[PDB]
Amino acid sequence: MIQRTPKIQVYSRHPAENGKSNFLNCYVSGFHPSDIEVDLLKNGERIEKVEHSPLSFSKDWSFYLLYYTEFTPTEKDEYACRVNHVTLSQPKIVKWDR
Repeated sequence: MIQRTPKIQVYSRHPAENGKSNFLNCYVSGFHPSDIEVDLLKNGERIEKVEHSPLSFSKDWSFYLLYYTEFTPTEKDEYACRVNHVTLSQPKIVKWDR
């Protein structure tokens, strides 16, 4: 039996340009077990309406998740990924570093 804490990377698909449409990713990698919750936050509020399913796979004992949503960066909007997992004593919030 193992427990492995996820690595969490938050990044835009392309170089961010204020007012230009883009995608914000959340790659959550190398975790075990597979049960997990991953949300995108905008100004501290949970993004609810995501069109695309996440891409999920295991290799083979680690799990991987790519969660992405369309967005248009602005100067004033702050984004963060929030992850909860058994390996975390409280939810982990990782800010998008633009």
